[PDB]
Amino acid sequence: FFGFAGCAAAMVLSCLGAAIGTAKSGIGIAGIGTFKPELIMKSLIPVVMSGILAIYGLVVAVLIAGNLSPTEDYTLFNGFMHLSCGLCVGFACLSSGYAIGMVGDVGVRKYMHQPRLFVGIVLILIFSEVLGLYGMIVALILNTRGS
Amino acid sequence: MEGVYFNIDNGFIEGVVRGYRNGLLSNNQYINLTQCDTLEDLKLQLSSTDYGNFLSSVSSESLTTSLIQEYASSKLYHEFNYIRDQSSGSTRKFMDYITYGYMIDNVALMITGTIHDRDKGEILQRCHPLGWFDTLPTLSVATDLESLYETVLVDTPLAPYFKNCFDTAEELDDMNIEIIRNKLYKAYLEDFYNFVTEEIPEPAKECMQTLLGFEADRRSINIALNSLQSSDIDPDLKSDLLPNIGKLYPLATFHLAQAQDFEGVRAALANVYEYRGFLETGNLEDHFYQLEMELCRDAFTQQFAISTVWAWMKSKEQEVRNITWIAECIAQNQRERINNYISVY
Amino acid sequence: APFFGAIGCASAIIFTSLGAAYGTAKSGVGICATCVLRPDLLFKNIVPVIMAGIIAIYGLVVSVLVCYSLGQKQALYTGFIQLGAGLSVGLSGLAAGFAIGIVGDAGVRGSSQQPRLFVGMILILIFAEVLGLYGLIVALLLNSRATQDV
Amino acid sequence: APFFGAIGCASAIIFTSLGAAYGTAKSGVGICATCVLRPDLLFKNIVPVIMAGIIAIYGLVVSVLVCYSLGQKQALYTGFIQLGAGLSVGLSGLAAGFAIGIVGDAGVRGSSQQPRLFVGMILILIFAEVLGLYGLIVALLLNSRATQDV
Amino acid sequence: PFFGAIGCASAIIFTSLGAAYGTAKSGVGICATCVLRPDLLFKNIVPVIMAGIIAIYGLVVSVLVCYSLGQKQALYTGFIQLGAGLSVGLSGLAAGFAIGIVGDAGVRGSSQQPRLFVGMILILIFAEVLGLYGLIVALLLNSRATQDV
Amino acid sequence: APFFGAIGCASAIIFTSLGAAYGTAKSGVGICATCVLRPDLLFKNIVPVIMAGIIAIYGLVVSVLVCYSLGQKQALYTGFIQLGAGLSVGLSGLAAGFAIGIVGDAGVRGSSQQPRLFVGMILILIFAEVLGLYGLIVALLLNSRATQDV
Amino acid sequence: APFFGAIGCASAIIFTSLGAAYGTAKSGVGICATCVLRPDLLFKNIVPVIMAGIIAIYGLVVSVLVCYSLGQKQALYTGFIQLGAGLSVGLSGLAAGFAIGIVGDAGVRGSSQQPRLFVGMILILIFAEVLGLYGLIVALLLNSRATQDV
Amino acid sequence: APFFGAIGCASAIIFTSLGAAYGTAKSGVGICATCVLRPDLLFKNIVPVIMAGIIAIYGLVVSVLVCYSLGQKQALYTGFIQLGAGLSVGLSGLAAGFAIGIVGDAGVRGSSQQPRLFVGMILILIFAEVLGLYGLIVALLLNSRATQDV
Amino acid sequence: FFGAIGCASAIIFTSLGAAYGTAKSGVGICATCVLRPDLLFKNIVPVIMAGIIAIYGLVVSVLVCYSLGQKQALYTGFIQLGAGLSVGLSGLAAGFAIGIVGDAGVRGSSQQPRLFVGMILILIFAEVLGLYGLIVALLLNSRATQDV
Amino acid sequence: FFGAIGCASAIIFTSLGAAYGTAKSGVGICATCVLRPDLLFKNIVPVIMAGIIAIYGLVVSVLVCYSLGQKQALYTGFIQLGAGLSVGLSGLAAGFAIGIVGDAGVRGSSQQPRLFVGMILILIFAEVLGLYGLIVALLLNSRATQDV
Amino acid sequence: MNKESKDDDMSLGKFSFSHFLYYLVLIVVIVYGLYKLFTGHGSDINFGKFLLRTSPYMWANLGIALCVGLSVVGAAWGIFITGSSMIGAGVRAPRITTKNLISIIFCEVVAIYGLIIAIVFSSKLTVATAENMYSKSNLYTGYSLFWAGITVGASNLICGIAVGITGATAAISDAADSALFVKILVIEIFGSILGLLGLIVGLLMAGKASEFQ
Repeated sequence: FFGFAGCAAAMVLSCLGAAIGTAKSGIGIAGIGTFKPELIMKSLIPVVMSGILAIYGLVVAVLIAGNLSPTEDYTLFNGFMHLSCGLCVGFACLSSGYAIGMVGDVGVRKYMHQPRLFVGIVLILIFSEVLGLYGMIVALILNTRGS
Repeated sequence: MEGVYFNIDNGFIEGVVRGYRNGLLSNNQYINLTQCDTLEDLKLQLSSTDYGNFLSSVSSESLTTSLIQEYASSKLYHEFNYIRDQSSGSTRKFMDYITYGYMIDNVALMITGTIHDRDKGEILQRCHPLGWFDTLPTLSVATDLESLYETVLVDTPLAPYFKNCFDTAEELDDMNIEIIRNKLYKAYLEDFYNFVTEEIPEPAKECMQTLLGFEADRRSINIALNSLQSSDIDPDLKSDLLPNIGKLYPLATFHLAQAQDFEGVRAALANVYEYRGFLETGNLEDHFYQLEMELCRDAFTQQFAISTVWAWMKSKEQEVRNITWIAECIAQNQRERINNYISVY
Repeated sequence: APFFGAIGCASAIIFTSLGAAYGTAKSGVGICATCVLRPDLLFKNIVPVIMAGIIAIYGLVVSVLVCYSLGQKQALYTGFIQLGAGLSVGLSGLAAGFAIGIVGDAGVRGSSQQPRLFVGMILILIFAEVLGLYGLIVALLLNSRATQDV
Repeated sequence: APFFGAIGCASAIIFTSLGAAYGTAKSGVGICATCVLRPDLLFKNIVPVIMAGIIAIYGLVVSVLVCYSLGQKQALYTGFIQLGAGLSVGLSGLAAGFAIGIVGDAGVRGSSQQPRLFVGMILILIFAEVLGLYGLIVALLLNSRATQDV
Repeated sequence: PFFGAIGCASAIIFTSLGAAYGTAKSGVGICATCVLRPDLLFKNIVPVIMAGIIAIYGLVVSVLVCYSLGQKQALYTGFIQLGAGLSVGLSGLAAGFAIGIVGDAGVRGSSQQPRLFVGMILILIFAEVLGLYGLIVALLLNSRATQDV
Repeated sequence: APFFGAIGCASAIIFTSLGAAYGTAKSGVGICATCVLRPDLLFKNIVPVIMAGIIAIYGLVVSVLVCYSLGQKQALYTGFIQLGAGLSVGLSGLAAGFAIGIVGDAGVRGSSQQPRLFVGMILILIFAEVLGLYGLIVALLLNSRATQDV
Repeated sequence: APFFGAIGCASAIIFTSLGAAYGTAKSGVGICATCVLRPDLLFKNIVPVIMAGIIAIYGLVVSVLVCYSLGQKQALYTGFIQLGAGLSVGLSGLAAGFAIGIVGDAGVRGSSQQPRLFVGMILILIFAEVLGLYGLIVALLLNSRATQDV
Repeated sequence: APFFGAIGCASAIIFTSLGAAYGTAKSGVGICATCVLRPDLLFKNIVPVIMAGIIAIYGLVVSVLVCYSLGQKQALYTGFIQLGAGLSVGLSGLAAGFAIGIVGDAGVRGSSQQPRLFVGMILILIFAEVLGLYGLIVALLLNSRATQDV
Repeated sequence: FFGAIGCASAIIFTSLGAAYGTAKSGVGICATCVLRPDLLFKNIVPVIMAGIIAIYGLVVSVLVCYSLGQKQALYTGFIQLGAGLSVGLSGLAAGFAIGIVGDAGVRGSSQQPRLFVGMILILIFAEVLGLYGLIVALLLNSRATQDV
Repeated sequence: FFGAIGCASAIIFTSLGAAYGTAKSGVGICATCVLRPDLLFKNIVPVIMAGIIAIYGLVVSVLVCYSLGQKQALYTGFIQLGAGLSVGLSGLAAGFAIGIVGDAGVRGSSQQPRLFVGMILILIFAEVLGLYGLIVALLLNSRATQDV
Repeated sequence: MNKESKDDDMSLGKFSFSHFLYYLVLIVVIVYGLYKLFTGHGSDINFGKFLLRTSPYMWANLGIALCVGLSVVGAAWGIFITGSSMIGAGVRAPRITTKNLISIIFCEVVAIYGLIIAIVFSSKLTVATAENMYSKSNLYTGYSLFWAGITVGASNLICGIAVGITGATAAISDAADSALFVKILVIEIFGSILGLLGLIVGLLMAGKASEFQ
């Protein structure tokens, strides 16, 4: 019964990171007086990009919950790996959402300021989405190598 | 940095502070209104912005100088006194501490102007926590320090003007408005460093520390440049303390403040801001306006930060002074010379 | 046995991802435009995101190497020897990510005005980026001997 | 066998990498602030980042030497030695990096206006690395007796 | 047990942290004092060298305590070394903490007047008695830890 | 038996060295600031540094007596009076040094302007050292009961 | 039993020495500033430091009386009333010293202008010793019942 | 038995002495600050310190009454009702001391401007000082029920 | 049996809430009396209304203390602690609301004389949490059993 | 058995949130009543709306307190903590939100009678969170008495 | 066991200090308790040689009430900053700031989200809803409902906080009702769908925990 805490706590960090990243990215879309040309024209990538972090922890929690059973090998005790498997994707999804929120707020704030640095916020903000994939890949690789 | 803490009053205060800043005029409206010269066109062009409510509340068939100060003075009461009544906690305490910090020098100008036959109705628009109908008439009319101590103690919370009134009661600052204004500006910078030191690590403050550090050196260079050729006292408090202790010193600001042709310290401290060593007050004021405008536009778009409240408070006074100078320049049927260069920053 | 030590593989990319997220978050902050544009600083400022993300890229390889050596059931000897490699790469990745974040913010703010500071600003983060690989080498050396437990 | 000395090897490079990253950030802030005024001292002021970053090699070599001396049996004569031996070099490297950060920032800020204390700041860092080397010598002496446990 | 290694490394860690804080506090005042005039930079370097001398007592005490360590760890060899190393570590950390503020105040006040180098050098040099007393107490505490089983 | 009674002997010299270091730093700050304006009052203001630094001999002598009264064998109930006397002497020396530093800073600052408060400033600093003597006497009375067990 | 009754003896002298040091520092901080305004009030200002320092004798007397009751042997019920009496006298002495410091500083600053206000500041410090006298009486009554055997 | 009931006996006099000391300090600060302005209000402003200082007699009498029934050995029955009654009397004396301190500071600060609030200020302190009588009356009933055994 | 902390927690929380209410009324009482010297007995109603909350915790502590016998099981030492902690939290919340309600009622009653009925109405109605917690503590104390 | 604090936690949290919302509504009503004597009846809606949340925690505390002391075991004192924390969190959040909502509605309604319908609509619609939390506590308390 | 009253006392003590943190200065959360708990756990876990962990026994039911309580507590806090935006604007314009109450329906639905799963997650019992370790084995099914309900309650509280945080900036947001406010409403809907997605993923991954016998 100790193995269910990692699967239940798997997407809890990705949902809190994606919620704070979507709230922080959506909070900076207030200004500054132009809504037809540039808000939102290319600033919607951080809000939609930050929502995909919870799907890795949710799919990893569903795969880890469906993989484990009470009639399988659970007399080890080896159930501590599910906590590191869920927390590995949850911390990467929370850090990816937290960096995605600040990158979306900085790109949305610097987007209306200069009309020439718009590609730099998209190019710098596009690299932040690859952070949460390592915890989901390590969680799926750890779940595939177990029972 | 930012976005990691939970603030209920900071979200409504930041949204209400950003809502008035979003509806305000921009540099394109000031550049377009500065090019035209007509009293009738200024009322129609200014009616589209946020000042069109106060300017449209009272207006005549000709441009008057009394309506321009009444428009910004009426907008400052709803923009500053309205947010303090609906807020509470550390955000309302810091917002009242900033209005008490501006009211330390703003009330000191009315206290110094009280000996020159000045009242609450003979003072210009300035940033304060409340209007001049509750505290400004009794504080401006009150010349004794005992009544100003009880009047400042009646307001909640305690402001920093009690220490300045206690030091000024014994004649420890100056006998003129220059030493009282320099000591009041240094005490206001020390109070802003005290509140900025107290509520500093709520969020990650990056532009507020650079704007306050550059504003301290710009205020010390403006105080030294204002007393240039005025025969200031080197042993008098005219050098505001800044965070830099290796670039700008008090002996260089005191020696540069005296009329001796010692503006090379501004050139040695230059190469990092918009200021430079010269002998023109208009170029130094235009470079100081562009240097103070830097890092101010970033606070108008970023949310969930404590530096945006102070940057919007300074941007409201700078936009009120630029709108008052632009309306006062076109109200007299003349073209701006120094206000035209500082109309966009 | 106790079966303790499986959190070491997942704990590796935590501090590295938080340091790379703090570096990439702190790199975009600061002045980048003054009036209408900058002196080509947009194409130069993209290097600190990949330079801070390199330690997060190595942390996924270290966490994958620890996850491959974790196994379903092992002895208590390999479990105690397996844990500890993640915190070394995590602490150095967090410190190098924080120094790359402050050096990226100061190099971005000072590099916004003058474009000549990008040579030293890129060399500061390039010289500070070895903290993740220095801990990742010690994590790979300790993780290399955690196989074949008895 | 039971052992808990696995975190001592990874704990050594954490404090040296964090102090070296903080010293590289504090040196890069003053070097970036001083490089905007004059571009001649930018190449001279870049030596304190690479000089401050060399403190992690002692903790990495101590962690590699402690990891190389790891046996197959865990007892009371092997455990708890790498935690103190690596923790001493980590704390000495963190203190030397913390002093090298304020010494590099104060040397860069004081050398920005009038550069006369560059050799004093470099001699302050070269005299501050001996505190990390003294802790590294005790970490190597305590790490040399981490083998042959029964 | 077997936990005396952190107490043995705490003597060099506390003296290294106190010497680093004293060197940082000396270089912080020396950086502001060097901006006024480049004629007293050599005089202000005495606080970092004086603060850095406290690490040799914790290093020699850690080497002397590590030389008397036995092959078998127990409860008698993992309790006296923690207090003995913690005494010299806290004494060197307090001496470095006072030497940092004394070197910062003497380095800051030495810029305007160069005659304060005798009083600042005497008051800054008079802080080694705490680290010497802590190392002397650590030697007596380390001398009673032999014969560990 | 634990045999962990050395923490009480180390805590007295740690607290006395911390209070003497804080009092010597706080007295040396105002002594340096008052000595910068005039060097004639340095010999008069030099008494608080020796008065604050003289408190370490009580904790050092109490730690030497507690280390001498330990012996070759210890018990579980042996490390109580040394911990109480060490904590009392450490807190008394820390409070005496903390009051001695604040009395020395205000004594040097007030004595810098007018040289007439040296009689009251010497009497307050000479009278505030009674707490370390009372805590050293209580540490000696508690140390007298530690030479009979075991 | 463990015989851990030394914490009740050291806890009274620790809080009493800390409150006496804080009161002596609070009176000495205002005594040097008030002595510059009037040279005749220099000898009159020394009464608050001696009045604030009188509260330290309660924790030293209670710790000295409770120190002889320990000996070598103990029990499970002996050692609990001394902690309550020591903490009770220590809290009243620390609060009386902390209030006596600000009361002595405000009494010296208010007494510096007019000499008639010194009777109120001396009356507040004379009236603040009732908590230390009641806590010392409760610590003496609790310490008197602690020694029944041995 | 356990012998841990002395913490409740010391907590009542410690909380009442801390509240009376904080109320005497807060009343003496405003009385000393307001005594410089008007010398006639010095006798009127001195009532809050003496009125606030009388609250320690309830916790002292309750601590003496609970201490009179406790000797060397006792049962665990009194050590819960005594800790509950002393814990209630401590919080009641601390809340009454804090309210008497705030009312004494507000009354002493407001009495300087207009001398017509002495009746309301004395009635507010006389009505706020009656909170300790409920905790003392409950402590007497708990002390009467805490003497049935031992 | 360890139910004495719940019995002392009701009088401790009620005394702390009444002390906070008397401090909150005494803070605004000097500011209201400093403005106009016409109301000296019309500002003590918030401290008097806040002082009635201590009688609930005192009567609950006396009634809970009167049931303590020589032999008692541990079955009531949590039900009594829950009712005493709930009565103490309700009295502390009612005193915390009466503290701001007294200063707001005195400050509102100082300028306009019509706000005294509103401040007295809110301050008189602010004891519903303490009465509701006192009723639940009385029912929980009445539901005690299994002694010995 | 440790479910005694669960019945008092609902009235403690609801009394604290209702005390803070009544304090903020009384401060906003007292501050808004000084500017005009006609908004006194309109400004009293936030204190009366915030003070109604105590009846749910009192009735839930009485219902949870009714099943204590007669039938209790090692598994029967768990639902009272979840129901008390459920009603206490919703009451404490609804009181703090109703206090600032009543103060902002009173400040907006003090200028003109336009924001009073919106503040009365949000304050009238904010009771669904307290009713939904009270229904879960009533459903959890009604399903008890399973293990003796 | 001893962890029964310690879990409820720590759960009440965390919400007490957390609710008292935003309140007036009367109490504050102990920040030293985390470093003391980590140092006390790592110190006893390091020495001596022994496995240090906890053991859950019988209760397993606090996540059911904690899910609806966390969802109602998270949904009840978002309406404060959302409703205060319109009063913060005031008389600035007659525009969409009075017609943008569609986010309040999602914030009210966030309180029902999680509470419907907590209501449907129990039937025919109130002490236990699955197999418990008090009269039988296989306590993992009843044990997982606490973590699943706590995760769904925390996700519903985070989505309910994000909905109010999106609506409070999405009241009017430019200066008036001349520019459309649907741009902030799109981010409010995108931060509002995380409660339904996290409730569907938590309800699907949680499994069945009703009909215990």
